[PDB]
Amino acid sequence: GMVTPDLLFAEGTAAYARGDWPGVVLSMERALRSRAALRALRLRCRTQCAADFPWELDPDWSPSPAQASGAAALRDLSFFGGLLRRAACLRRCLGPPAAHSLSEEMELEFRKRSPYNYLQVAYFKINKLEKAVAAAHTFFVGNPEHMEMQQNLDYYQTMSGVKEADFKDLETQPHMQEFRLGVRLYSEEQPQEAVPHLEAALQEYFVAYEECRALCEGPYDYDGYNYLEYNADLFQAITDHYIQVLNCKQNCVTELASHPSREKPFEDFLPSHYNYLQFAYYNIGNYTQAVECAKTYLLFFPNDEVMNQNLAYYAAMLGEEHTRSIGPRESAKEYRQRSLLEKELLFFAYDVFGIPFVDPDSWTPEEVIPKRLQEKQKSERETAVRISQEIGNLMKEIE
Amino acid sequence: GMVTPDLLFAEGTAAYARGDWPGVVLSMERALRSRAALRALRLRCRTQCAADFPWELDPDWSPSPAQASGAAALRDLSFFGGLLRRAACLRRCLGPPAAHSLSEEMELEFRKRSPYNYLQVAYFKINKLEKAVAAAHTFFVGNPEHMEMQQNLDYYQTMSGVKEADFKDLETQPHMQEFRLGVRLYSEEQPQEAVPHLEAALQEYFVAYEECRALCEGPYDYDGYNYLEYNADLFQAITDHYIQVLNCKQNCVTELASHPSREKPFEDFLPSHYNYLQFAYYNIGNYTQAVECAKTYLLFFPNDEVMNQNLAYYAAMLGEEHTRSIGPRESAKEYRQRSLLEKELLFFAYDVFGIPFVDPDSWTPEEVIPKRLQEKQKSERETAVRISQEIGNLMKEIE
Amino acid sequence: KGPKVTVKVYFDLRIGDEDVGRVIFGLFGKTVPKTVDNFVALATGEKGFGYKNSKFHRVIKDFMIQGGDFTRGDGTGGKSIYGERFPDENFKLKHYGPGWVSMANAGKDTNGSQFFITTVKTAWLDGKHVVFGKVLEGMEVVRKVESTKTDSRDKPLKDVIIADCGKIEVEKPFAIAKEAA
Amino acid sequence: KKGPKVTVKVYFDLRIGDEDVGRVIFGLFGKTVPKTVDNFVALATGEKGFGYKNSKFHRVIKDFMIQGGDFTRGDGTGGKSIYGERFPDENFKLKHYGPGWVSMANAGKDTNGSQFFITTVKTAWLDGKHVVFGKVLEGMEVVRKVESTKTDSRDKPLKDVIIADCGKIEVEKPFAIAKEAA
Amino acid sequence: QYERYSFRSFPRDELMPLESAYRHALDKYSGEHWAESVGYLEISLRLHRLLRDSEAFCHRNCSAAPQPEPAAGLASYPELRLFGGLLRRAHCLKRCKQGLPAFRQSQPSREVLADFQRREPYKFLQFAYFKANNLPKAIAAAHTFLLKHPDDEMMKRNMAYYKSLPGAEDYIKDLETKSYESLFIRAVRAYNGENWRTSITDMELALPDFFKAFYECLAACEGSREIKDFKDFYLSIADHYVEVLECKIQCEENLTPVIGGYPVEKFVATMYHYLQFAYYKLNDLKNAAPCAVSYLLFDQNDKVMQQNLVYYQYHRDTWGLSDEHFQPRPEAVQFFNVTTLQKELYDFAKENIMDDDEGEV
Amino acid sequence: YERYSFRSFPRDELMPLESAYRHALDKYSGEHWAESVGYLEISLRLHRLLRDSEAFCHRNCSAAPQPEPAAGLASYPELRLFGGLLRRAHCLKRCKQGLPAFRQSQPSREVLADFQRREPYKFLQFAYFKANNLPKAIAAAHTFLLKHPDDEMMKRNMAYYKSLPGAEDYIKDLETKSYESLFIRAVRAYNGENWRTSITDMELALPDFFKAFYECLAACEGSREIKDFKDFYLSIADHYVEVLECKIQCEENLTPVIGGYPVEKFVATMYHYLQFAYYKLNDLKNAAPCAVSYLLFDQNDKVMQQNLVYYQYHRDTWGLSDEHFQPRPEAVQFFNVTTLQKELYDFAKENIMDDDEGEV
Ligand SMILES: *[C@@H]1O[C@H](CO)[C@@H](O)[C@H](O)[C@H]1NC(C)=O
Ligand SMILES: *[C@@H]1O[C@H](CO)[C@@H](O)[C@H](O)[C@H]1NC(C)=O
Ligand SMILES: *[C@@H]1O[C@H](CO)[C@@H](O)[C@H](O)[C@H]1NC(C)=O
Ligand SMILES: *[C@@H]1O[C@H](CO)[C@@H](O)[C@H](O)[C@H]1NC(C)=O
Ligand SMILES: *[C@@H]1O[C@H](CO)[C@@H](O)[C@H](O)[C@H]1NC(C)=O
Ligand SMILES: *[C@@H]1O[C@H](CO)[C@@H](O)[C@H](O)[C@H]1NC(C)=O
Repeated sequence: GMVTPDLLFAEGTAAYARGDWPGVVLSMERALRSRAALRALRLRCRTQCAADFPWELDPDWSPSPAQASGAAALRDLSFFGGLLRRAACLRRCLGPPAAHSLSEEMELEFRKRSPYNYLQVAYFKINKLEKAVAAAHTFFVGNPEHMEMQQNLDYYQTMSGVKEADFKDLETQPHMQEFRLGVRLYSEEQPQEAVPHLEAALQEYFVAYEECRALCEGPYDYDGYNYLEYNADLFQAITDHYIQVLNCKQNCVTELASHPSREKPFEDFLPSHYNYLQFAYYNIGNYTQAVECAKTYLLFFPNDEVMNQNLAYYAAMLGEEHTRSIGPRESAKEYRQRSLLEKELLFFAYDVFGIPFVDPDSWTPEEVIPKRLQEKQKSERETAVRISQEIGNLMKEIE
Repeated sequence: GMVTPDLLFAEGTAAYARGDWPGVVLSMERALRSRAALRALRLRCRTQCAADFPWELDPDWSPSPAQASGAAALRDLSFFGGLLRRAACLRRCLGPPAAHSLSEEMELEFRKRSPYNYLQVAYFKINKLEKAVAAAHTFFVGNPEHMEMQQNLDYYQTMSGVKEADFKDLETQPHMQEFRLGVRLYSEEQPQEAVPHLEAALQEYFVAYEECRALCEGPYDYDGYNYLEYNADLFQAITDHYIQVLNCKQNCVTELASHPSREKPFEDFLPSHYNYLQFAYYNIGNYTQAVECAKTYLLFFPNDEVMNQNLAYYAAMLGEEHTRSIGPRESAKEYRQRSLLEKELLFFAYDVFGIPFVDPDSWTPEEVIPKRLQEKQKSERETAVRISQEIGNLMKEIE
Repeated sequence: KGPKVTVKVYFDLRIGDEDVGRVIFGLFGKTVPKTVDNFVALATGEKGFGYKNSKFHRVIKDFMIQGGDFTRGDGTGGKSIYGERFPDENFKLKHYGPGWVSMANAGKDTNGSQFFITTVKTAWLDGKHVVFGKVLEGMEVVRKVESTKTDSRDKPLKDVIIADCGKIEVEKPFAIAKEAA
Repeated sequence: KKGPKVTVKVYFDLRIGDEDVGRVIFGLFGKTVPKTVDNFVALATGEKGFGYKNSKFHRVIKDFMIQGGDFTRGDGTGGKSIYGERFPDENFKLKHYGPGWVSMANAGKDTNGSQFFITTVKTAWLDGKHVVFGKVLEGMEVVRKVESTKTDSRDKPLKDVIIADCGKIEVEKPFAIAKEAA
Repeated sequence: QYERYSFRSFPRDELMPLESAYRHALDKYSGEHWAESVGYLEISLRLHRLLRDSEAFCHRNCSAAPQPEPAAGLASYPELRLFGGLLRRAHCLKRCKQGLPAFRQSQPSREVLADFQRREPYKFLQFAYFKANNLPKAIAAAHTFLLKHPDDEMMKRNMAYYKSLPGAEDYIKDLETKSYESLFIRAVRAYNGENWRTSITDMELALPDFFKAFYECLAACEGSREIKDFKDFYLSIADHYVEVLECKIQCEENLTPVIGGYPVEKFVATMYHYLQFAYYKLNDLKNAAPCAVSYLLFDQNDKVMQQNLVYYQYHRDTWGLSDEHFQPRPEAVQFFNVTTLQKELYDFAKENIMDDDEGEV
Repeated sequence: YERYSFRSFPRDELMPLESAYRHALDKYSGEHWAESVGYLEISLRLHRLLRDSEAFCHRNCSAAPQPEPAAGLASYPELRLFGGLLRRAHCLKRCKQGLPAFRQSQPSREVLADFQRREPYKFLQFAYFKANNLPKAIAAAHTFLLKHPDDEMMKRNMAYYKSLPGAEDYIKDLETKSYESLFIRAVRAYNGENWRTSITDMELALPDFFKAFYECLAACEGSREIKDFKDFYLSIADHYVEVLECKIQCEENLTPVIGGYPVEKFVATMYHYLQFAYYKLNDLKNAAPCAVSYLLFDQNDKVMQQNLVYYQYHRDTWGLSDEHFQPRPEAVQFFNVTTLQKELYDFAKENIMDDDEGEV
């Protein structure tokens, strides 16, 4: 959609280091537009290509009971013909491949919101205080351990003309802003206004999950200079790359649940949404929604005594037939099933080939784990706790 | 026991390569602790054992003029019995002998402060930025030609959580920091706070010299495979090893008088202490200590005109009785006498055995050098001045 | 078969005085993007900083003639126009003897703005250094400069200067055989 | 009537081509040479993260010696010790007496790595240059089998000889062994 | 060199890494010690053929093996079923490659295999044989080398020298031969002699062997490459297959027998034609018709055989011949499907997925 | 050999020992009896000359009167001691430079070990047997058998030589020491009751034995092969411990061999003989020093103490004023030297020496 963002950022830095404020503000704005245009292009192209040439599986095809030589060749030819159709479509409609890749340090500087720093400085200089407080507050939200930003915000707020409604973020995803705002509105006993924000949080969470599933079909990564002697076959390279892609798709559920203001990712993200929804609908007066949401929570954790007590209370006060006729949400069912299948496949690959994997969720049952790596997992947990205690002892000795 | 430092440093660099930050920080902290623990153990055991069994000779033993045979056997037996007692005490107290040795690459790298580099990186990555900036400053003072470390330090200073009173060194001995700080404060004309730092520098220097003369008794160093054909006697191997030990003791006055930042070791270390202390004492209001330090400096150098004029001036303002009552320090007396005796012994050994010795000080009177060495040095001076005048004549011919 | 060239970048070298000549380069514009555009933009002098008045520090005999570091002549610097570094794209080509340029890196994805050049067929440098060009004329100039007397640091005693470094346009991509120079 | 003391043992299990050829049991002198013994045991056990397992004997000279232990490269130039790249030689209190004695191999002064010997004839001329640190107590017929394998000009064996297994054994009470051959 | 060879039972005293034995043989050659070099070169050839047989065998317990089918809760997600099946096949490969004698030693690199498949070792062999007075095997090895490389110059002069000397004049034989080549040779030779039953027997014995060799040569070509570009997922699991498709396409012209310095064109069509004529000469039209229909399937445009089927259709109702007796045999149909599908897939792949960055001049 | 002396060595004979041994062995391989025997004689002369020169150097360096020390060093003992040691080492180097025998190539220590075990004596006796030089062959065999008396073929040769009459005229040692001959003469004089002659032999056997013992004791400080690289004090302690091991054996080697079994306590037994002779001559005034010397050397004798009880019953009859009960200084000095050597070695063995070599 535009020239590479890194070139624009480098030009902006070079212009800013000599006092050309219009140049730096223009360059930073252009880069911040180009990155989003590129990401939207990749997402749309990948989704369209996946949905235009679908996986035409043929379970009706029983290859041969008598012959065994050519049937495998026919199956392989058909499958790879479908694959070649998809690859041709993708290559044609993605466009140039130079703009779609950039250095890692550039991604680092684009995750610390440095262009917002340059923009706030230049916009204060230009006397555009609204677009200065916007950038300054966005950077401060990006890094909460900069009290220099705090005194800069105080210096800006001392000047008149600053509006409270202009304290915007413009960087974080909506599914997190709405969730934090909803929990803040709920904490002070406002159940009437609490529900819409959380409902939007679920909707935007499902949309964001769908958008982030289709964005780590990326280049394979190697162990540094180990790709000179990479000597794997066709059906081994395919499975290696697909295993790493599944690792991406299963580790993109701990990135949707991390805010830079919080040093740790949220624990039990999504079942917590349902818990807050059931509590809110309890407080409001809508009780069918309360029982539905309590049940949809129980499906994730069927061994919770306190929520079972709450569900028993809701059913006892309400009618038994209504409670029995009401069941879990559908999208939660589909999400759970697909994640369970991916986890099963990844655990089997770990058991056989030897590729590491760390579970990013807690609702995972015990039936999917092979009875061979739990020993290793508690062993590594033991080493971690021992290292923590030993570091504490070293700190005590230093004093 | 106390594990070796090379093993810990190798483990730390391996864990840094793999990518476990707690492992590397813990390993290098342990290495830097254990190295100093081993050094302290060596120093304490060596000094205590050598000071528990003294060398005092038998007052009752007398030369035997009549029987000229047995007296030699008895003398050797007594002296070597004392030596055996000392060696037994050393062997029992020291412990395992393997830990106190490590290769040349490891010593060379521990001299350049690499564990501080790895520690500052790991401490930045574990979010303990105070110790990160401390280690960064330690490395930066350790190596003056590292601009990337300067950029890191500037970023840390601009980064929040970092102050200006937390800058420590953790590696340089006090006898150097105190002297540099005293000379810096005296440079900005604060004589009121320029005497105490120099007093502390003097006392810590004498402590450090006494402590680090006792770490010179080390294994004899054979060049290459020359120990296969080494066929020395007893009373010649003893003298060879002791002459090398005396040489390594005398080359310890040119290791305390140099700093990692400075390219060349300081000139006249200790007379400079006394000179600066004299100037500060004169400026403050002390006259007794001024004249005492001037007299003590005169003891080392007998031809310095400026200090002679200063002494005459202070004798003029004070009384002759005050000047004549106060004498030089005892420490200078002992230090000078001991160093002169060691120099005389080493010059005799060079004159006879032909083991080279270059003088590490300029206050040695010319009478200690023997006649042969004096003649050789005079010939060297004559040929040097001939070369200098030849160079001058050649440059004149060029013009 | 052979790869295609798109643009020609011409250097004009001089050994202190009495210049040696002009060394033309043909740059593989379609095989390797993201490294040709950087080189042309650096050469022609559009971003301010450029190759004009560079210094070929390492002039190792029958190994290479590195250079291009315009910030300082020590030989451990240089900044591109894509920030400071940028990654390797693809080593679709290999070093086939004298005249095959490359990019000099200090590790993995550490491309800067420094040259390479070959004078003998090197085989142990295939798969580490991206190739993006192949000299076309004036190889005798390279053969002449690679003979200058150096100290035991490979830095020539007589300084070499790129007096001009422009850009020459070609109206048609023509392939070149992959033998040498 | 005098001999050094064995404190710990280290045992190998070898494949020559496609056939298992048995076991070699080293006795290691921990009292006399503790540093080299600790390094060799920590490499044999392999708990540090690397070891002798699946390495190969990359030199076999008939009626002279058999040498192996390089696991990094495999051709005779690599090998990193537990104590960094290289460490100095400790002491030469023991000599080479004949068949069976195991010592360390270095490429210069104080450059011990991770490449060992097993001598096969009396080796007087290598006395005072290499640090002897063990003897092959049981299983010498396996070394006799390994030595006579066909080799090319470089003396790397034509087939492959592999240290398929390598572990350690504890001795609860150090016991002294003689100073003879075998 | 190929007499004492048996894949299922290989002598354990001749199992060494291929590159080591080959380098030993070459070094012995350069030192002018013939007999040992002859022995070790023969050993290297035997070991290369053993490795190829092991690969072609282990690559066929995975494809032609039944697999389970999960429930509907997994049958509704094809993107998981396909790659789960591929994971199971990769595991079967990695498990069946462990247990074979030829794979537990040290594997060779790619350049050595390139030289071996280039039929270069035979060069040395011929010279070595002439330095042990083994002239028949010397000319056999020289001719085997020239059979694959008929554009040589020095080898043509050497073959002229060998042919000039008497004694070695009927020993011109290949040493890289298969079963179907000699079987087809016997079949044609006997057919020229008007001996019928032996001809049909030879053809019905030749057909399965050629098809087995063809399918093994197809399924042994799924090999590795050298990484030279970093691209996406769908653009990197669909660019390895293009090279694999080139390898699979260049796999029918290597299996055609060569006779009298001229390769046989349309091998399968010709073999079916010989079968059809041999059937017809015996007045046994029961199985003659399917062979004719198969030949029409392979060669659509013909004149004599079209007249033959016209004549068959005119009297279709007097021999008691049914319509289902006129279908082509299934193996021929499978062969036709595979060849046509591969050709059209390459025609589709050399239009979009290949990059346009290389020229001829 | 009386065919040379310390100050009578010729000029051509100053040639390296290793070359002489090698050429002698070559000639012995060539059956050239005269050349090999003569060159072996030259080699033995060279070996004895080397021993004499080393002993004289190491007994003139140590016996050097101590020069007057400086005053300022009286407060630093370590520097004083090691300065004296440096002076001694330089004097040793000068004196060794002053002697001719050390100006040639130094043979390896294994050749010295072979010479100490008298390996050339077997070759000498075999050459003499091949040359029918029977008396010299018997002399060489008698010389060699003092170290390996269990040799079977040597026993056969000795029996065959003793078969011929007069073989006892050829039994003797080529390296017989003077004090041994003087002691034999003393024993013969005592046997013949010639008391007046025996005292001269005893008074000539004391100083010569003392000189020989001190020479062999003080010439033991030699080289050592470097096995471990250790600290300063520990390495010197190990050096001197090995030197002690070599030192404490002198009183055992120097013991005379009479009748095939060494006579225990040479000095003490000869002192007892002297006391008996003095009692036979009624010279108890000079016998009392011998008695106290014997007690000092051998206190474990009850007969001796009752003899002194009988002496002290009426000691005033003869007129002794206790001056005769003071032991002779040489006996006291010898006792102190031996006692210090043994006690020092015991302490070093218990505490210093490493325990990493086991039994069996
Ligand atoms: C509960 O809310 C749903 C929609 O949110 C609505 O359809 C339903 O009528 C509500 N129930 C009550 C009792 O208000
Ligand atoms: C000189 O300085 C010393 C500091 O130790 C102080 O005690 C003394 O009083 C000073 N002199 C005078 C005259 O006060
Ligand atoms: C390979 O195929 C044979 C043929 O029946 C079979 O017995 C064997 O089990 C197969 N191996 C594997 C690993 O499936
Ligand atoms: C193979 O080709 C034939 C053409 O006769 C046609 O039936 C179909 O395309 C393929 N048949 C099978 C069974 O795959
Ligand atoms: C020892 O050397 C000195 C110096 O010559 C001198 O006493 C004498 O010559 C030698 N001998 C003795 C017994 O002193
Ligand atoms: C000699 O020995 C006696 C008795 O053993 C002892 O009293 C004396 O101290 C020793 N030393 C001297 C120099 O007499």
